[PDB]
Amino acid sequence: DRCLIVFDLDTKLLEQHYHNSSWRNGYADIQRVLYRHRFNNIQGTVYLSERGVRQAHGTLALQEVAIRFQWFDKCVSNVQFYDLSDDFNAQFIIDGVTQAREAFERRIGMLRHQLLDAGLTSEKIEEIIGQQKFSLENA
Repeated sequence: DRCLIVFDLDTKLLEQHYHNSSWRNGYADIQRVLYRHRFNNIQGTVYLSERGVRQAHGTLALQEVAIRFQWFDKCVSNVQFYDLSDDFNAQFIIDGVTQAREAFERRIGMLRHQLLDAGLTSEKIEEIIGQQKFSLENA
């Protein structure tokens, strides 16, 4: 109900999950949004919440998109927040946090000259950044 709709014959599992929720409407609400996304049955199903996309899961969905893609990990490192878009496949969602990373690689640069204006050297500007490995909350 939070991330996706399972539905299972186990009575205990229903009483527990489907005591204040819906597998049927939940599965309606699968379609209602895939319809909205102009989803072409490409693969998988998409499930939004009461809110839409969430900060948490949205970001959780990213760590999935890293299990699949290793190279994606730095982007997860470099992208903690990505405000998704309706009528856009996961495909596109992957290009945006790259776009985001690159952007965030632009913000690293500015603090790197703030270390050129500090006194550090060319190699040291590149040092302090990779040492902390710090990234913005809503990067």
